[PDB]
Amino acid sequence: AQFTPVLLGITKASLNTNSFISAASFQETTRVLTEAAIEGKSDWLRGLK
DNA sequence: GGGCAGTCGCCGTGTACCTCTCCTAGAGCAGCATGCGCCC
Repeated sequence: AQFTPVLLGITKASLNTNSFISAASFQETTRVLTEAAIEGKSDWLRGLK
């Protein structure tokens, strides 16, 4: 595959985490929960918060 | 066809604690206690 490096930002990088529980409790609860429900995500409870 | 550029709508905006008040809805329908008129 090909790729290109990117520079994200403090709030864009924190909304792309692997756990939907930690992202839902930060900002934009409804959009995050809707996307997680559509994708059928699961959370394995790693890290604080 | 291929757009640039412009516009519109949604998201976000530090932490703990103390005191005073007002409100849980509002209109229809029937029961009741009161005031006043009536017949003896």
